Amino acid sequence: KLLQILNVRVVGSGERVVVLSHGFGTDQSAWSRVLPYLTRDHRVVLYDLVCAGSVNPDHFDFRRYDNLDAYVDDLLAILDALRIPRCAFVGHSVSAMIGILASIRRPDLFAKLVLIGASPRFLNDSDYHGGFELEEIQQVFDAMGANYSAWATGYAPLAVGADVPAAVQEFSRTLFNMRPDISLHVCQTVFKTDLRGVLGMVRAPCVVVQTTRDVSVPASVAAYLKAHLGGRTTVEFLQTEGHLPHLSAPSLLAQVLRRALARY
Repeated sequence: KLLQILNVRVVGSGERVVVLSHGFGTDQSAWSRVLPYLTRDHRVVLYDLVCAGSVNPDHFDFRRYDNLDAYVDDLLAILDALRIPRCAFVGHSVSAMIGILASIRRPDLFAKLVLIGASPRFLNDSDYHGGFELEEIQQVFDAMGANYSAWATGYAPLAVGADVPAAVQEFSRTLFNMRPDISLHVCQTVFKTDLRGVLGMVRAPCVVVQTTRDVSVPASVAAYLKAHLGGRTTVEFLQTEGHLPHLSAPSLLAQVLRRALARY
């Protein structure tokens, strides 16, 4: 059931497998523009997180998906159902956290991680800059609960960051496709997640994709990830602004993805 439930699609050709895992407010269609740069050389696995608007809301279990380990379970179950013992994994935002956790759970399964819009912790801590004070994100959660449409309209251009109207429109499309209570819930789950303690346990090589400015990811986070991840970690600097380079700068991003996924 799982493969149909999370809209799993496998495209491309080859024995080298790459998983593309999207972030909050999008579904797998967010990968559509970078996808042609990968499918000649790779077998590409796409799926929707259970919280995506493109997934039947009937399947969203608030109790089960109260932590990211439940999302990791879905990812591993998909790869097991597809009989894929080794892959590269590209994760955006919450999916970068899912990827880190998954690579610790199953080290031999993930040959390489590519992390986009990525952070081990979005809340500030003493001297650790995550990007948000507790009070800041609580204000966001208040706004999301009070009027989701109004909040979403305001957030979309901030997330896209660069002045790219088409990307703002497209991100807004899938952001509005989410049921507001599910949206709030997944955001809360992300903001109570703290992977700093386990970064040292990762052994997979890792590419961290950094843009010039990300409303949710301070510039210092990439070097922090490089410093504390336990595998070989390279920061790739993308010369463009925003949290969603696969939507707003797919050309810049695809060439980095090509390099990162050429061999693993």
